[PDB]
Amino acid sequence: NNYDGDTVTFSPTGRLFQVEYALEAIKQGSVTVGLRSNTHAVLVALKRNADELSSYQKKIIKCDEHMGLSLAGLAPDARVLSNYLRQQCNYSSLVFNRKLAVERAGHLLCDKAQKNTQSYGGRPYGVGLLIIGYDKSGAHLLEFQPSGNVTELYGTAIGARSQGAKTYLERTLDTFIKIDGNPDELIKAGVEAISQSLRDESLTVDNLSIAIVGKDTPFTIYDGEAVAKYI
Amino acid sequence: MTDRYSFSLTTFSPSGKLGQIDYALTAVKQGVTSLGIKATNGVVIATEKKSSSPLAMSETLSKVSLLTPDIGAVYSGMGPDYRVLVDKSRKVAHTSYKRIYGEYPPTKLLVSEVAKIMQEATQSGGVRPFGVSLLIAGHDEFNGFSLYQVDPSGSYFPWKATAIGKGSVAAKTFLEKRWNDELELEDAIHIALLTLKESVEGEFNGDTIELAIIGDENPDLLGYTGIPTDKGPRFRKLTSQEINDRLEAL
Amino acid sequence: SDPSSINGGIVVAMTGKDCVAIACDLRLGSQSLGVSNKFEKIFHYGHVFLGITGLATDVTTLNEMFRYKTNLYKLKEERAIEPETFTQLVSSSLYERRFGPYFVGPVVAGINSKSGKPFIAGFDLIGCIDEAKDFIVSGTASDQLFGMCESLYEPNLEPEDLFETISQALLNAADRDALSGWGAVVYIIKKDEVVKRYLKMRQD
Amino acid sequence: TGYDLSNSVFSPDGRNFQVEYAVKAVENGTTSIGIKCNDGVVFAVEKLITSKLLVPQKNVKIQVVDRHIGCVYSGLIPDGRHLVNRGREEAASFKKLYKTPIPIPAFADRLGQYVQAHTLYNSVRPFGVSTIFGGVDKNGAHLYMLEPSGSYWGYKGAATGKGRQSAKAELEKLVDHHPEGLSAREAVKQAAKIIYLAHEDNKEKDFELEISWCSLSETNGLHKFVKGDLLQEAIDFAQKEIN
Amino acid sequence: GSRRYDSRTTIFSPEGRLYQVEYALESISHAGTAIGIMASDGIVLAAERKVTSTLLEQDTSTEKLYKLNDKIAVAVAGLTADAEILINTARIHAQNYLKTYNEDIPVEILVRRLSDIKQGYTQHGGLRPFGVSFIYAGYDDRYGYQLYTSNPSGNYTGWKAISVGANTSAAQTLLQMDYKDDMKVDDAIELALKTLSKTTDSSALTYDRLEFATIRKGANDGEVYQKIFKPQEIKDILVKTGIT
Amino acid sequence: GYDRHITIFSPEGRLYQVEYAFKATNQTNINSLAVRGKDCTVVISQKKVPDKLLDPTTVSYIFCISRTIGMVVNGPIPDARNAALRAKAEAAEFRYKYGYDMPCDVLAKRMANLSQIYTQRAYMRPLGVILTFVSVDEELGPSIYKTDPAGYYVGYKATATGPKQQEITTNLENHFKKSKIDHINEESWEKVVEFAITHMIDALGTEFSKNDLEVGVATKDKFFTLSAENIEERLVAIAEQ
Amino acid sequence: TSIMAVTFKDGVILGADSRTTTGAYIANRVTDKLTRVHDKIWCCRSGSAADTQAIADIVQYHLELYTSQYGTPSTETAASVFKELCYENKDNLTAGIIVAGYDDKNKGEVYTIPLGGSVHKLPYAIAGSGSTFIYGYCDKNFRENMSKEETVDFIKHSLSQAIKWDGSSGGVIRMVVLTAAGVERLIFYPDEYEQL
Amino acid sequence: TTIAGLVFQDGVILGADTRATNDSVVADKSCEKIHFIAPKIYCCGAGVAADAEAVTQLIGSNIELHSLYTSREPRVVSALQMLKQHLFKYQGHIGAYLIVAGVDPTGSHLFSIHAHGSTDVGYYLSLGSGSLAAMAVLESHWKQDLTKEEAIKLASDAIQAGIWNDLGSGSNVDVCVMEIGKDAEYLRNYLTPNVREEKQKSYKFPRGTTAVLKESIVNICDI
Ligand SMILES: *[C@@H](CS(C)(=O)=O)[C@H](Cc1ccc(CN)cc1)NC(=O)[C@H](CC(C)C)NC(=O)[C@H](CC(C)C)NC(=O)c1cnccn1
Ligand SMILES: [Cl-]
Ligand SMILES: [Mg+2]
Ligand SMILES: [Mg+2]
Repeated sequence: NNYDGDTVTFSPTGRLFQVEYALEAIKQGSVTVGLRSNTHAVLVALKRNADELSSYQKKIIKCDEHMGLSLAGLAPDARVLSNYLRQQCNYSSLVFNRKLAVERAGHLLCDKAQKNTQSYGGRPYGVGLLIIGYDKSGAHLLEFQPSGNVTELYGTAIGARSQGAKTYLERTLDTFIKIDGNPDELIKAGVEAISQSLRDESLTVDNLSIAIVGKDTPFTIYDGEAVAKYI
Repeated sequence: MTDRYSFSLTTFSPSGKLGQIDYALTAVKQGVTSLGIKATNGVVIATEKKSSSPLAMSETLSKVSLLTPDIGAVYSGMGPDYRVLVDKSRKVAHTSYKRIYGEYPPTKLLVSEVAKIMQEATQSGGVRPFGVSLLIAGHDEFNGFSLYQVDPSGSYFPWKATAIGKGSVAAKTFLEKRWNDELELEDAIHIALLTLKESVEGEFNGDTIELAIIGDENPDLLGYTGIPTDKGPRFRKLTSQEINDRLEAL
Repeated sequence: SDPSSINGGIVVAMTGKDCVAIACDLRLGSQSLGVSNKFEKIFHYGHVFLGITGLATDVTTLNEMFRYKTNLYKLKEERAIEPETFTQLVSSSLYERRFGPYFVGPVVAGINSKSGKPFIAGFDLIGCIDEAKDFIVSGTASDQLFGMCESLYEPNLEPEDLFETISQALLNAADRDALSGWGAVVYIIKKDEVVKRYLKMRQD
Repeated sequence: TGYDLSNSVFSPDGRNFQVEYAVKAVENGTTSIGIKCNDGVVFAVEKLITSKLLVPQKNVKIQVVDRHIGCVYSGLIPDGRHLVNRGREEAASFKKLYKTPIPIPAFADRLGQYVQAHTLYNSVRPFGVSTIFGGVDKNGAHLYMLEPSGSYWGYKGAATGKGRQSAKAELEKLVDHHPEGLSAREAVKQAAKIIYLAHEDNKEKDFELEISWCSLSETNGLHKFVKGDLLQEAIDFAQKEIN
Repeated sequence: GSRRYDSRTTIFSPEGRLYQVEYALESISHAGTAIGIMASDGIVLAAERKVTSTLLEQDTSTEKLYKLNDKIAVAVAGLTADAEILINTARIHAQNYLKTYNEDIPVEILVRRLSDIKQGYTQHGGLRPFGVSFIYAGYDDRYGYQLYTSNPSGNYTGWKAISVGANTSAAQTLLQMDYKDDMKVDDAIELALKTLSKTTDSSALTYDRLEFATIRKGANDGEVYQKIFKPQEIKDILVKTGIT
Repeated sequence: GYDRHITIFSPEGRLYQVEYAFKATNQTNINSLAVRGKDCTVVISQKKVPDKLLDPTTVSYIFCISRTIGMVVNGPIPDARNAALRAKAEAAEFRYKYGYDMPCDVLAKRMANLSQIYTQRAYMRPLGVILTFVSVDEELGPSIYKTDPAGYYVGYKATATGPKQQEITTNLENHFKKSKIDHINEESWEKVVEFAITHMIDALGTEFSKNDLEVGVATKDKFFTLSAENIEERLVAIAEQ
Repeated sequence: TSIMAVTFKDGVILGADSRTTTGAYIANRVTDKLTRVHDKIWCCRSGSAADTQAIADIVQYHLELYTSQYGTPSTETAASVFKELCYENKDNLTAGIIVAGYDDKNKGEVYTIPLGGSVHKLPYAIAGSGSTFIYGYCDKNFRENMSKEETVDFIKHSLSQAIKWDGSSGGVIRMVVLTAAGVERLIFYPDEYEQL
Repeated sequence: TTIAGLVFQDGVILGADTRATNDSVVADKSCEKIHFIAPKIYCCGAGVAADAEAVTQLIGSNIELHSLYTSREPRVVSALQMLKQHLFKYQGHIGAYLIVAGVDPTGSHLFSIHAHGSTDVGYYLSLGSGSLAAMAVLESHWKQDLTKEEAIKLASDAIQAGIWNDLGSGSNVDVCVMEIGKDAEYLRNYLTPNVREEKQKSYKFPRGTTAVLKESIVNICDI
């Protein structure tokens, strides 16, 4: 109300309204789902078009051969944070001959987003990210909020109507976690999860975007006729 | 951890007033009375040592300060602002003058440098004006004796005699009646003590009054001998005893 | 290669009774080649005189600098600068270039307007003051000038005697130096009149 | 009014309302505690299980500084991480120059000055975390708790977050009933109990216990997490006491 | 953050005026009147001091008339402290020009430089403008005698006769009425003092209240002389013109 | 009314932020007192440990700035520690540059000049603390010098700070009106501490145990704080006469 | 220069000559090369006098500020501060410092810091130009846990030989004893040590 | 140059010659090598003359301002520390070799400072090209508890040894005596053993001897 003019101001109840408004930009964003097993980790994203002439906004960005993310909210902010991730993944490779740990990648994103919430002039990031990766301790899925909170999960969803997909995954938890050495079935479960967040529109060939990473699988993105198999 | 105040805090109001300067002058008005009187063979500056507590040692609080051997200063208003101005005034006398010309600056030019510092607080980013008026008394070889007033605005005017602060309106009227161009230094000290009695409520003695002069050269106060040209400081702060002596002949 | 002796030239200053004299040769050269026979090395800022020997570009530069500084001095102080104060200004200004100095040998000469006291001073290129009672020498024939001044000089010479002594000191020194000569100027300075004389000398 | 809109502005009271508002964020967070024992310290924290989808034992909240200091905090979790990152820089530069690992009181002030610096200017926000931290140094064990204001004291027991009043009461009993002191293994058990008891204030969602400890005898003075059988022994002890 | 307290000194009003310049001009309108009058054989600068006290040491005092070099002087209306910042800059610009070209600075070049400095404060930096209007009186070998004024906006213009400070409306009407192009310095001296004498808010115009100066090319052998009048010399010229 | 939020002048000529920093001074509700002996300077302060969970050994408003200088603070501890650290740094830097130990009064002036800058510069807030510096200076002898948020500082024969400072001040005023000297005419510091404690008991009208006080003592070439047992020995001596 | 520090039962003793030379001229024949960085942490200085002084002054400053914040520093802490300066400015320094100190916990400790800026903790250390002549002697005669009187003799006899052979060393033998009992200064004149 | 300083019963004394030389020639016969720093703190300077003058003047300015700030008498250790820290910074490129002496509330003090920033404490010291001639005399005659009269004699003797035997040193002897509880007394031209002998002839010329091409009056006045 009076305490929402900038990120540097706490409200009387201890809230940062600018951060909460940035959180709101995610809810307006298009739905995207993340889930994993012990062998593979999958991103599924509903891309959004401006109208029937326009392309569908790309939701998934590759960070390294073993890590990447999907976005929901301000796409330019996802570009910034992904580019920062790429550099940290790259720094780890060049200096230490070591692939960056997914948990440590989350920690770096958390601390980058935090600096924007405590200082004047800057604004919080207006985007939520679902980071998947396969590292030396197996498959991982992270949920990044621009408040700074990064959370390691079996599965989740962010964006508009994401609660439908998130309840589905909460029920399916015991099933999909066991989908080991079977990428297609794990993707199916993600495609079925994201279907719970749809209303009116359905999953078309240039609408859907899927990415996967795993044991003997580099992070690769599937779009167009590559995802017709899963519709 | 940034200084974001890169804009003036003193600005022109619709009426053409600079509010912060006027308010700084109001703070000077609330301050204790100090005065200056110029004689033919000297200048005197004086003020009341308004003690905040009787447990405090008012000797330690020097309202009258040596700036150069031949220049002295006193104030009315906010003491802390004055103290830092004295520090800068002493340093600027060396950096912008003594280290260039090998001699101490004349009164008017040192005053000019202090005035500049105070003006900059009136225009620079993120600062309030200084809440003091200074009275600077001094001597130099080519201008002789002089007395200057310096206001929060950075403006300065030379005076024959003046007062600033609490009872300045009444004190200036008193000085107008008494001042003439044939005053000796002792006569000015006598008039200074009379004028200052009117604005003081409580005790009136050498311990509650601070008083200094710019007068003759003091070779006894120099500390060394063997250079005929260096004859010693013209600034001298009168002792508690020296003030009480003159108060008997009052 | 040595900057102080590319261009050449000399300045000498002397005190007398209620007067000072300062003099200089007129040569500017590029080592062996003579280039100008009108290069005066003595300037003045009000009543204070400054001779400068050494590298000619620095001579010109410092003249322009001290004119600048003394002009501002006068606007702020509301009086002309005195020789003693100016000496300190010269020293200050040379030493602030301590580690990239002006390759010069300045000489201050003048009479203090308030005390009436004759005053001369000399400096090395980094500003150390030599405040002599008798005389100051500077330039490529400084050894020669020391030898002339030290024998020829006597204290309390009248203006018109002092002229003869300082002139003969200059001329005979300059004739024993390849890089000095080509004409010479002598200022005789009194409290409120200054006479400037160009000397006839051998033009080799 | 308007004194609460900007950080580093004194109200007519002499209060910095923005700092007191940061405290409300701390009060809103999950319960964390610290227990000073005979030859060390024990830290514990309540981790609210928002969903079944959270991976157990993975979202670690307690953070090590150097090798001998533990840090836990309640409130805005990222603010806590930023403070620990600073602490690590402080502990590194201390060791670089002075060779010895940073003493705990020395470390405590390095954070205390830093947090305090964020109450001096309107261009920064105060920290939205109370931090409980400590460890073993050359002078023995130390436990500290550090507020948004930069205020910190040494403690026998410390607690902050939503269940602080509940926890504080339980800590006060331990202090009264054990004046000669508490052993390291005892403190681990009591910590588990106190987090369980303090969970009545956050009773809607179930939670996950996380404990760490420095102890001269039990860990060689180094910070280590309580894992496996020792963690399960503490959880069992805690579960028995609530029933 | 800090934004809350920023007056925003360098913005336009809806009408397209610069608030702070306009308010600085209002400040200057209360300052003591300064008058500059240009004749064929010299310039006059006359100005009224603002603080009549009997105890003010007038002979060592300078609030209005300052020297910039040997050829150029200024009369000040507004904050004296502000003016003295600008004056020291203008004195340096003169000497920089002299060091570079080995010639005295032309009057318009010095005026433009100062006026450009004042302009800078209205367009950028977020600081308050200089609450100063100048009357520049000067001479150079291109245009001869020149009068200019600058104000806090950094606009400058040339004049034959001009007033700044208080009662400029009344003062400019009286100057416009009695000025002529063939006029001489002695006549201009009289006009300047008569104008101040009618426009002054004081009961009478006296020597202790005035600063006075002339630039004449009536020095020995075709040079130019700046004369800043001493208190006794102002008193004499007041009796001569018949005001006291 | 933004003249009350930053350090600029109100129409009255007042800096409201400085005045409110002074009110923050008493937020601790602690009273301090400083007095001078012949060979020493004693500072005492109330110690209040309201929480049983607090480690009482870490609760202190007295700081050892250098070997020769001690500093007691009235005000919130974060600002107290801000001021302490800076003073320590200044006292070390002084010794390095100028080759002798920083005098008490010079440090007080330095800290005051820093406090002045916060009253003039807008981006810095004043510290809500009153710093009472104590030493046995090698030139001046026993010294008490006090700084406040305004940037004001002055020497003292004795002083008192806190909510009930006026009662302590007037109690001390009356004693020095009788003795007619600037100090406590007493050889041992032990007795000067006993005086300090006794005259605070009389002024405040409360009794003290060993854990209700905190004591600092300056002697020639060292300043040190008394332990709870050292204070207990003091309290026993007071009670026995 | 001939400097040495020797640990023994009750603590540590630092020993030095007093000769400072500019080439073959003895600029100062009564130099104090034993210098105090803390109450019971001293050092012996060799190499450039300007450098070792500038360093020792900075260390004293650091340990004074350490003491204000964190209480008494260890002898190891002092040696680390010396090292940090010497190592990081190795290109612009000619300093060979032996740091010696007494804790109650650690007792007597000696650290030597040669030209490189490396640190070596040793039972005893010898340094300076004159030390080369007494490596043979000091190795053969040193024992651990000597008494105070034995350690004083060991240092006295050692530096006596160092002074005898090295032209750059000479003058008085200064010593500083560091124990729980406190700090004791000793001095030994030519007429005493030369006849040994 | 030949500078020396030594201590006596209740004070310290400095000595210096008065010859400044460029290369092999004598630029100055009466230069002051004893520099003011504070009323009771003085400094003898040898080495590069401009560097030695300038360094002392700077520290003397900063000592004055420090004194004003602290309201105390300046100390010799303050000057010593400030001089050495400045000289060290410049790595000997400021080629000033100084003997600093004075009185303050601590007592009387005597130190030497070399161009690279090293400092020495001594009861008698000497610097400059004549230091060996001076030190020879100090080593032969210095003792503890000298009277002021013996101290001035020994100081002037040490300087004289330099003046006669060292080509770098010459002309007169300057002395400064700083005694406890008294004003420092500065004694320029304390000895004058090298007055030039009268000349055989007067080389004053007959007027008109010099040939002149032109004459003119110079305008030195304003307007
Ligand atoms: C004696 C120093 S010595 C030869 O090392 O014993 C003397 C010390 C001195 C002289 C005058 C003052 C007055 N402020 C103070 C101290 N120093 C000199 O005579 C030096 C000796 C040089 C460094 C070898 N002379 C100079 O510095 C002269 C300037 C003097 C005459 C003012 N300058 C030069 O010799 C010189 C040479 N090349 C380039 C620049 N300057
Ligand atoms: Cl300061
Ligand atoms: Mg020739
Ligand atoms: Mg030829």
